Amino acid sequence: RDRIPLQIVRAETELSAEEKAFLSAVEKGDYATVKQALQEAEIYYNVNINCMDPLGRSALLIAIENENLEIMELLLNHSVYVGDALLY
Amino acid sequence: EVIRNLVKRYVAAMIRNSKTNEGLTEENFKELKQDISSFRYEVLDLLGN
Amino acid sequence: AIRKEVVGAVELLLSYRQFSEFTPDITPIMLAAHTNNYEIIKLLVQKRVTIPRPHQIRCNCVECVSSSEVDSLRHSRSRLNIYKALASPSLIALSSEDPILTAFRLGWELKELSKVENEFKAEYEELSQQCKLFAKDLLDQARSSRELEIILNHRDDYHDLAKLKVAIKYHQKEFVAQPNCQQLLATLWYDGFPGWRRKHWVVKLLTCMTIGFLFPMLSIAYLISPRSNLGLFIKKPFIKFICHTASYLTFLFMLLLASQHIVRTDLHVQGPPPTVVEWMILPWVLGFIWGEIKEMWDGGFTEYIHDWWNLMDFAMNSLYLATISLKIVAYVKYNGSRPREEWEMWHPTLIAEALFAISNILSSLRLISLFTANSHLGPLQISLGRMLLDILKFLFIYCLVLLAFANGLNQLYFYYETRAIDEPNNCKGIRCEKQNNAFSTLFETLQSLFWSVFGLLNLYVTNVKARHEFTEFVGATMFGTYNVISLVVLLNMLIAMMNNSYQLIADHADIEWKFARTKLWMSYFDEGGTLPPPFNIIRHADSLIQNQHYQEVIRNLVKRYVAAMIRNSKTNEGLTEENFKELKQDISSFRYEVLDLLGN
Amino acid sequence: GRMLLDILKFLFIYCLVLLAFANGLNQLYFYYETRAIDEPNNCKGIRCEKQNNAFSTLFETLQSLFWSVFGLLNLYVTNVKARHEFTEFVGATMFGTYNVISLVVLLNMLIAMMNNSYQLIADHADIEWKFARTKLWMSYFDEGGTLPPPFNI
Amino acid sequence: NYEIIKLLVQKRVTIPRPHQIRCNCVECVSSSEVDSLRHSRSRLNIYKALA
Ligand SMILES: O=c1c2c3nc(n2Cc2ccc(Cl)cc2)Oc2ccc(F)c(c2)OCCCCCCn3c(=O)n1CCCO
Ligand SMILES: O=c1c2c3nc(n2Cc2ccc(Cl)cc2)Oc2ccc(F)c(c2)OCCCCCCn3c(=O)n1CCCO
Ligand SMILES: [Ca+2]
Ligand SMILES: [Zn+2]
Ligand SMILES: [Zn+2]
Repeated sequence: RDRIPLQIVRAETELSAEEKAFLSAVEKGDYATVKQALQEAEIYYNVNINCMDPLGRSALLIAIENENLEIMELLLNHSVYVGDALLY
Repeated sequence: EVIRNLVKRYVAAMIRNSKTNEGLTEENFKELKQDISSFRYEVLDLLGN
Repeated sequence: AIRKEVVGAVELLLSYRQFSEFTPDITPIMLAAHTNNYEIIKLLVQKRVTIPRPHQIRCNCVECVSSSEVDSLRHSRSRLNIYKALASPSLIALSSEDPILTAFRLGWELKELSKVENEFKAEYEELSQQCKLFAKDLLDQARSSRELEIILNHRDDYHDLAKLKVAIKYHQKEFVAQPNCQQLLATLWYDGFPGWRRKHWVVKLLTCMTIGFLFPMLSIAYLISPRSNLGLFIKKPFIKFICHTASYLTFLFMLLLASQHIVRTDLHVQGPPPTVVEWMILPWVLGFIWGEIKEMWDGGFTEYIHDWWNLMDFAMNSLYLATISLKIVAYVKYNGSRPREEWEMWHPTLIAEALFAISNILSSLRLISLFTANSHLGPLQISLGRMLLDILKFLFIYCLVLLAFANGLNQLYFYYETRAIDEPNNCKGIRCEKQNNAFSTLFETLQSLFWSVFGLLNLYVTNVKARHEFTEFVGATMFGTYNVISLVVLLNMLIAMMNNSYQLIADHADIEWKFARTKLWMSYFDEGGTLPPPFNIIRHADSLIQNQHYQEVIRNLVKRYVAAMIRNSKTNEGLTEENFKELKQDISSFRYEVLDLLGN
Repeated sequence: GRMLLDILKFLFIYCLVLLAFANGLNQLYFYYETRAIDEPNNCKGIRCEKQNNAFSTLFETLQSLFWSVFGLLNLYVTNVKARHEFTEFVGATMFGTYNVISLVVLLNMLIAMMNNSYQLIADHADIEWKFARTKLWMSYFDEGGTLPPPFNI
Repeated sequence: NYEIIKLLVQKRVTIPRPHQIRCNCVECVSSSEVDSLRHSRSRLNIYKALA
């Protein structure tokens, strides 16, 4: 036994493959595909719009660091959760 | 009145001194990339369809 | 794609599963740890990986001695790579069970390896420093007091500081010199004095003098009853210090009375009985010896021999012990009286007074070990300690330059050695009124050359009798050549080296004093009931709950530290040439596709 | 003004190093104290032409150790009468050990500390002089009619 | 910033007041022994704000 194994000791939750394309489209500027995912999630229920990426960033804290004032007004006209977003 | 004038001049000079003696960093590059990206996406959307 | 930190390419290449810049031993999990990404490491550990294990130092298996003689420049490269992989903060914080106790045991044996491998000394030394800031930051990411109390009192396998004692036996000087750790202690070293916000120079100066006088009554009160309301008032870390410091000035003041006689008898008897002043000094000596012998019992002998103030106490006790026998032998052997001008040079009463005089000097110079408890005299002892590591080498050179000349002069003047009776006033050697016979033997030629450094030696000691004139010139030349080498070329170098040596210890002169005073304070905290010298001669669920409570704090601390370290990078980094090219390519491809669509 | 805030701590150490040695020598030579009439020219103590009785009492042992810093003390003051030879060696050793600690280890530190202390006050040496001279000038501006001292009565 | 501060003072705001040195009210001596690492952080924040 001259080898050292490796593993994760403090585990956390992970994201599905349907809640990842959403956050990936938010980071690039695509405006016509996010508007469709926001509408399909009101007839069927497969995505929750308050997800959190590996580093604790949600869909409204990615649009503030990349200064985009046209996706913020779209995410606010739908009901999202505004927490400590005025201090950022 | 003297105090008012002095305050005006001081504020303006201190604002001006910043824009000239500050360097760039990584935050700036990303915004330019995103600008070009969104421009591209909307133009392609209009032209292709 | 792991050296240039992109994330899409790595995933894309994983999904689709004779010249290089990398040596033939680098692996992906080993190369992703030299860089310090957190998101890339987490993608390779969710698939199964492995890192080899390095053997212990001085290992002698057949492999370690066979491979080390077939290729010796390739065997000394793999160990450095493995040790650079194992010592990264992200890997330590992601897959360890106790991230604080793993940076203690790995930053201590990366310094031993810095001595047997002379080639990579700097490298190993610098790797040993990334393991001392990690724990300090992980500690100063705390937001309350219950968290500090939980962390500093964790014992693996009662309620004393069971984790602040392990950081002192590893010499971690940044983990015990922090505001919060130095504020939790000051609320225990000042117990019973609820407020120290008083006038600096009068009231707090007088209250201690007031407490000082009460040490005998306090001691006897503790002795007769240890559970009263007057007892239990000495078991406080400050009162014990005050009493022990006060029990010493009385001893040091009951000795000046024995030097200059207040009242005594005339001095003509061989051995007189001991006087009243001497009858009361033996208790202090007996108490000191008993304390010294007791301290060696409940403590490591190796730990004992590792303190440099112990040899002083040993010498003092030996020189104090010899006097009793030397004074009783003369009291039992001799009898009668005779004048002092007819005694012998080796009389017991005369040799029993030199040691008693010498001992007072070694007993009075020990009040310099109290300078660490004050803010003004503290940082001066630590800067003086460095000056004494500079005189050794110049002393080495000086001893050879003196042993060289101590022979030539002795070989030339050993023909004209006169006697004592044929000299005025029957005095022979230096220290007379008229100095003579300074270069006869080898023992005098060593004292003359020493005394000639300060200027207390005259020039007419090189004039010889018998009218011979050629010898005196050679003697004068040999004496004059020795002065230029010692007074003009050496003392002008000590100054120029000490000046440089002082300007490198001025920095970090406050991190090394607080460690010392903390180690001082931690000695009285335990219940030992140490009286002054004179009066000194008369199961599952608990462990489960603790291990369950200790993990949440670690999780929160790790989260905060990682986030802050990621944020600090984006703000304090400059641009370079790699960035310009990507923007040019973006514009280029946009142009090409738009022209393609529009033109056709 | 800044140089005089450096000698205090070294003076503190020096006073202890001197009070330590001022006792051992006094304890050893206080048996051979002669008188004045039995000495040439009726002079007793240092400052005579032929120095004698330099380590008898505690008040003289403090002046001798001071005057021995400049070099005005001779070496034949450690030779005692009564033919005893073992004592003179201990006295000479105690006298020779005190010189290395004071003339070779301490005066080589005052220089090295004052050199560093001087190179930090060179800057902002004009902002602290003009304040002083302004505070000086502001004292005569008021009408006090202060006549010179002789006519002030 | 000068333009951001002017937008928050046109709506009504307020900053607390720190007590004098060596104060001995029941609050300053009660809170200073229940949590002593949180009571020594607020004063620095207020004094960095006021200056
Ligand atoms: O007097 C000297 C002396 C000297 N070096 C000297 N002088 C002075 C001198 C100069 C010229 C003459 Cl014709 C006679 C004496 O001067 C110099 C002249 C040039 C130098 F470069 C120098 C020293 O330094 C060289 C290293 C020092 C050697 C000292 C020997 N050296 C020396 O041992 N004595 C002692 C002799 C006792 O009688
Ligand atoms: O003469 C000396 C002396 C000395 N240290 C010396 N010497 C010169 C010497 C050397 C060898 C011999 Cl067999 C006899 C005398 O030399 C050294 C030799 C090595 C050292 F490392 C050193 C000094 O420095 C140590 C600290 C200075 C202590 C002075 C005591 N010290 C001293 O009190 N006397 C006075 C005695 C009066 O008779
Ligand atoms: Ca001891
Ligand atoms: Zn090996
Ligand atoms: Zn308060």
